[PDB]
Amino acid sequence: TLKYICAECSSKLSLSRTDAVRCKDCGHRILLKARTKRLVQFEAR
Amino acid sequence: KDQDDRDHFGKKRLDLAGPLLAQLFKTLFKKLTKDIFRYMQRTVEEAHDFNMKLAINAKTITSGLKYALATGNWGSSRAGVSQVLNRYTYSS
Amino acid sequence: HNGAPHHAIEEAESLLQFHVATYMDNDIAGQPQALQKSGRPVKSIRARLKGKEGRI
Amino acid sequence: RITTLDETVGVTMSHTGMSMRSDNSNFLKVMPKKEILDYLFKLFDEYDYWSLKGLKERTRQPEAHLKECLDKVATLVKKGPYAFKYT
Amino acid sequence: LPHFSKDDYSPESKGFVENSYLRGLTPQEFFFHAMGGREGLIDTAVKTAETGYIQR
Amino acid sequence: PNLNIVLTCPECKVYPPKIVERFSEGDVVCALCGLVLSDKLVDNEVQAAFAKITMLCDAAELPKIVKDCAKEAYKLCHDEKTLKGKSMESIMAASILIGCRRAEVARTFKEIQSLIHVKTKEFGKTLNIMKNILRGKSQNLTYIPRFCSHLGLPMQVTTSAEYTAKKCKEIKEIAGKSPITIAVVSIYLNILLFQIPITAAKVGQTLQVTEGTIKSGYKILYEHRDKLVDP
DNA sequence: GCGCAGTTGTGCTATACAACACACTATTATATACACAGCGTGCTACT
DNA sequence: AGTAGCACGCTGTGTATATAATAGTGTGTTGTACAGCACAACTGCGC
Ligand SMILES: [Zn+2]
Ligand SMILES: [Zn+2]
Repeated sequence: TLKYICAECSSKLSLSRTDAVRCKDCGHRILLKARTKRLVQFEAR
Repeated sequence: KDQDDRDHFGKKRLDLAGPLLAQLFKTLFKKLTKDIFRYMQRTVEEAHDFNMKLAINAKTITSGLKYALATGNWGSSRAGVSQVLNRYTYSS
Repeated sequence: HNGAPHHAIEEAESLLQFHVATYMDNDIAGQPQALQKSGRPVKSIRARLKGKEGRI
Repeated sequence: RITTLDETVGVTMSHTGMSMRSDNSNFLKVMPKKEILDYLFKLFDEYDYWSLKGLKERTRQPEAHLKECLDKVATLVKKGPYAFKYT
Repeated sequence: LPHFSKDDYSPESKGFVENSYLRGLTPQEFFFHAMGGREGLIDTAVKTAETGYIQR
Repeated sequence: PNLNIVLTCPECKVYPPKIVERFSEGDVVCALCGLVLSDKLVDNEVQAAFAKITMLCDAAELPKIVKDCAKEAYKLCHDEKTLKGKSMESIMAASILIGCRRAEVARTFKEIQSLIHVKTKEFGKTLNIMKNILRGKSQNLTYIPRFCSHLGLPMQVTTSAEYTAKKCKEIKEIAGKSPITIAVVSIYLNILLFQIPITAAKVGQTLQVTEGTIKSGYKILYEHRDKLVDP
């Protein structure tokens, strides 16, 4: 499974496939994709 | 007296949302009413059934307005009345 | 072939003539235009040739 | 003015769509053959025009049976005020 | 403009603009100068659109 | 008759085609010798039925996906022998309820019965034959939130009701006597747990369940109050 | 019949009613359940 | 203490299965009868 976030309560979900799309603990159907864990690099230029 | 001026601004009326939606919603509601009447003729002349949900069709009005504001064509008899907002800058 | 009221014939003909007509030219003056199911007027061969951005 | 319904909005929609609630109001809810035939004939002299309904009401027999024998004695007129009645 | 009594033909009224751009313009001046500018944009669009169609 | 075109590298010939296609250059090239393979890549009954069906699903506000599943279904049945009747009212309701099922949406037999008068039992037979045809051409839970809507109940109430339905089905005992009674009773329990009044007659009316039925379900459900508690 | 002076016109503008034929649904039993709606009886409250 | 009203409980009929009987009755289908330029061409009117 893959980790997501709720729209409002910002709770961590990590719902799996074939769970459709909804938050547990509230009805918001807007799920954020929960930013990547691995490191990202920039040049200050 | 001089020839009347066509461009005198006091003689031009502007139409915002209200008058528009008035026009359009008028002709929608006429179409609705007329449809209910047709359903009554069909069921009474054919003596079948009357049930309010079948008699009233919501998407007539609903999808009608939704459509119009999507296309912005009032009819064409009018076009481009609706335009997606410019968020370029708060001034704009 | 059969069952000809001859009022139906004369109409069915006028139908054919109409289709072929708007096939070659959709915009003939005074006649009804052929409207594609979307409500847009059909683009006839003549429309394809006629204006700027036509083939020519 | 116009009044804005303030409810939880769920109840109003439930009534709108299929509600599992119906009706609750009503608007546009919409003698043997020997004596039978003899009696029917006396009606025919008594009435120059009559119906399979009037005959079935009298004879308490299906209109189909009434229509068969009547074809023999009576004839049908389908045009005029008396239309659909045997003379 | 509403700011002038009727039948006033003085050039201030009929649109002479006295002040140079460096000194700035009084409002009823400014408005006029906007009218002139608009004439200048309009005709320019017309001339351009027509002249090309001559060039063709 | 033949007419199928395949792309092959005459210089490679080693494999069948293994190539890449370049859309920007609009050309297609063998990935091996780097040769260009191609260039200049270019960029009456029914209609009446679907009309009235359209009206019905529309008045029902069902999302287009459901509408179109039912349309598809109905096309398959169509004129077939085995159907042998039903006057076009039964088929439209059947196909609808199918498209609801297949769409994972749920609608009660009563609800559709409110859009159309199908006489009931006749409807069941038609629905079963149609179901058989679909197999030949080869779940209450959803109802629980929908009902809350009708009552406008909080989210926690709804999820509580869901836990309640799963727990009740496992514990068996009356097997449910149709799902509808269980869904409504499950709610009635959950709400009575909480302070929010609907009382009883209001839910029996509103949701069209016999008051006696709700109370009867309530006694047995009350007995198992022990194991139904989520926290 | 001919000519002249209005009007038009035409491109472009970066089905209903009646009759006949064909299909059908009413009824009776049996376990099953499960359901829903009404009717009767009992209890409580008010006069 | 008596009467009326309300609530609860129990009994009856829909839902579903098969299966035969056989009507006439109802529904559907088919057949018959009745009811913005600027310049270009026609046409119309007058001589
Ligand atoms: Zn949430
Ligand atoms: Zn190659």
